[PDB]
Amino acid sequence: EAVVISGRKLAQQIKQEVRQEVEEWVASGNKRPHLSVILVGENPASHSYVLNKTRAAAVVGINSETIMKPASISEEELLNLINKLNNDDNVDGLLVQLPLPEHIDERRICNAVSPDKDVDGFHVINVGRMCLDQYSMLPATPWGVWEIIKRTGIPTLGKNVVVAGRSKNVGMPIAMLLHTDGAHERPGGDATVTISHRYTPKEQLKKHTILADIVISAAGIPNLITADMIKEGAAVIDVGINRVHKPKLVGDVDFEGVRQKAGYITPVPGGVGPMTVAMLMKNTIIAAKKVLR
Amino acid sequence: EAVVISGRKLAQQIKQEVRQEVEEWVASGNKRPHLSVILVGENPASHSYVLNKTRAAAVVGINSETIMKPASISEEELLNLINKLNNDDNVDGLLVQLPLPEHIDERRICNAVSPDKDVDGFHVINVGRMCLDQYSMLPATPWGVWEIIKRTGIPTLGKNVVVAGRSKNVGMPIAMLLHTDGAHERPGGDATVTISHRYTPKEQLKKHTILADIVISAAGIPNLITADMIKEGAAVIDVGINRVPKLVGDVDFEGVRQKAGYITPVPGGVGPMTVAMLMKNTIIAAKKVL
Ligand SMILES: NC(=O)c1ccc[n+]([C@@H]2O[C@H](COP(=O)([O-])OP(=O)(O)OC[C@H]3O[C@@H](n4cnc5c(N)ncnc54)[C@H](O)[C@@H]3O)[C@@H](O)[C@H]2O)c1
Ligand SMILES: NC(=O)c1ccc[n+]([C@@H]2O[C@H](COP(=O)([O-])OP(=O)(O)OC[C@H]3O[C@@H](n4cnc5c(N)ncnc54)[C@H](O)[C@@H]3O)[C@@H](O)[C@H]2O)c1
Ligand SMILES: Cc1c(N2CCN(C)CC2)ccc2c3c(c(=O)oc12)CN(C(=O)c1ccc(NS(C)(=O)=O)c(Cl)c1)CC3
Ligand SMILES: Cc1c(N2CCN(C)CC2)ccc2c3c(c(=O)oc12)CN(C(=O)c1ccc(NS(C)(=O)=O)c(Cl)c1)CC3
Repeated sequence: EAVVISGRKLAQQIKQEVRQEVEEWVASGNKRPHLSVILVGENPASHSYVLNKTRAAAVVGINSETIMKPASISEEELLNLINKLNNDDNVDGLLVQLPLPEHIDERRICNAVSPDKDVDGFHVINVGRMCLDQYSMLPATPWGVWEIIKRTGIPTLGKNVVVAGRSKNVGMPIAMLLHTDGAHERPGGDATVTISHRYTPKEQLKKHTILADIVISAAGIPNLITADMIKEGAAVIDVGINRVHKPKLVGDVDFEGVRQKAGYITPVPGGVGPMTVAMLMKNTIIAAKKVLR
Repeated sequence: EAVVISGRKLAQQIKQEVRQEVEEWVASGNKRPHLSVILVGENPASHSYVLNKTRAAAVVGINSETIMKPASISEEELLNLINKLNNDDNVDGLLVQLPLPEHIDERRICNAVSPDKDVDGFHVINVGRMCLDQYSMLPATPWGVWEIIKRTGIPTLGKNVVVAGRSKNVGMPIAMLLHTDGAHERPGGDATVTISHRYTPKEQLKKHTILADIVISAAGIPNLITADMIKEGAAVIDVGINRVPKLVGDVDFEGVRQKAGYITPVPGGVGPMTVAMLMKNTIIAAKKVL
């Protein structure tokens, strides 16, 4: 039966690294790092996430402020805020919680944030750089996924990976990190990767996962992954966060089933979720160092 | 048995489309599209490709000028050339033949060409936009590969694709187009895509290909793909170009030819498509659509 992986524990380790690196930076006599969050409207979940991020900044000694705005705000105004922040030398990282209200174009907002402060890594230049295997502000969730794999010692070079989901913010970047060259400016995983999505037939998913040393699910579909899909010994990383109904939270994996076949697995809750917030703290210290100028 | 797809004829079809689109465009009173090509040094294969480019441009009614330069050119010079051309409102499309010589940072160069004139689609912004399924100047070989698939009518949505190779110019862009959402601003093929590369073991490659309705091969290895890798009735697209003289694909042509439903030859396959799609991109650039 399968080693469960604590993303809670892993994430706290990473936050320890960041805490130290920030104490170092500051005692060297540099300004304390400052993360600015913009939060629009009242998605409950959005609120929760921003709070996750600001707690985390607190515990690692990063200054934060959430600038909160009414859902009624206009795209043009939001660009104005973002522009103030890009220009404020005190602001190191800057991020816009998502999703934004439908009268606001995300892509244009994401491209508004200065790439050097873009701790979500969603700016088109950061996407370009990442897709060219260049140093970039990597997106927190895919980076977290990669850190779970790397820190658990699960090998990837030569191995087969299947990612369910192909979103630009999660699925695609995971697939990008894992298939790319270990030798490149930003090393990849040298895996053989299969991208599946909402039009992969279930028989086809299974036909691929079955061959996989690593399965990574980011579809938002409970029990999308079940033990008959999963090779014996495989690592299974659960990126999904689904609300089932009192109301709880679950992954795209059949946790109970899958841990019978799998060599490793990540719980939801307590897996990838907290890793996301951890890798965001890493990006903030990186941004404060203007290391990737 | 296996339909051979003529890259020559499809490229010819696309050329005719561009030719007509240029006529209308000039007839509307617009400037004639102009393509500038920079050649550095004397790589024979380079010289050859640049000629195929300017020749294509001439048949479709697009003006070309190749600016050939000594291998010894400084990087600061080339960037100065590029900045001039970027600034010349009569140049619609600019492209730098590859490879450059060792003292030249290719990435600094690709990123120096105006994104709006980047007919090769190699600027980081065009790569980014492509990877977000936005409108972009698509790279010519990948777009060529896609066109061979659409125009031949081979289905992709739901279907299983394997790509051999992961280079930023060919393999990766191909994989991007084929797996992404048909509904996005730049539609993709909604297929299930496996990316393989130099650390995929033959074993693993084969277990993936046998499941593939489309195998696309862009690895630069003679006979990488043999009929036992393929599945009866499957589309096999050979992007490879191997100097063994003679020129051969990644695929074993006569071999695969019997099992494949479709196949593309080398020569006369993807290569001509690349030149066609670049004409498509030059007219787009000229129109300043994006
Ligand atoms: N753990 C984290 O920190 C974190 C961060 C972001 C998102 N998520 C979770 O990951 C999931 C996906 O989020 P997102 O924004 O990346 O995705 P999304 O909602 O934008 O899209 C989900 C993707 O899954 C694909 N998909 C749908 N059905 C599928 C199927 N049957 N098989 C394979 N692929 C299928 C779709 O094609 C799409 O690309 C959600 O549960 C989300 O909450 C988790
Ligand atoms: N038809 C055209 O118009 C056109 C255009 C450009 C390139 N090409 C050809 O495509 C091929 C690839 O060249 P390139 O510049 O795209 O890439 P490249 O030469 O830089 O690298 C080839 C790629 O194949 C991968 N690869 C190597 N061995 C492999 C193996 N055993 N199995 C699977 N993948 C493997 C490598 O990891 C690498 O990503 C060459 O034949 C090249 O001449 C054709
Ligand atoms: C915009 C968005 C999502 N969208 C879903 C629909 N899709 C259409 C777009 C993306 C989906 C997920 C997220 C997430 C975050 C975000 O900031 O935005 C998201 C930030 N996160 C967190 O703060 C977090 C979540 C769960 C945690 N714990 S658990 C319960 O053990 O998993 C912990 Cl500790 C932290 C991760 C998830
Ligand atoms: C820089 C580079 C390559 N490098 C390979 C190593 N890699 C490390 C870098 C890329 C590899 C291939 C190309 C190619 C071109 C280019 O402009 O640059 C390349 C342009 N092309 C052509 O003009 C062409 C080729 C073949 C044709 N016909 S055939 C003989 O039936 O195939 C026809 Cl009609 C046209 C495509 C090939």
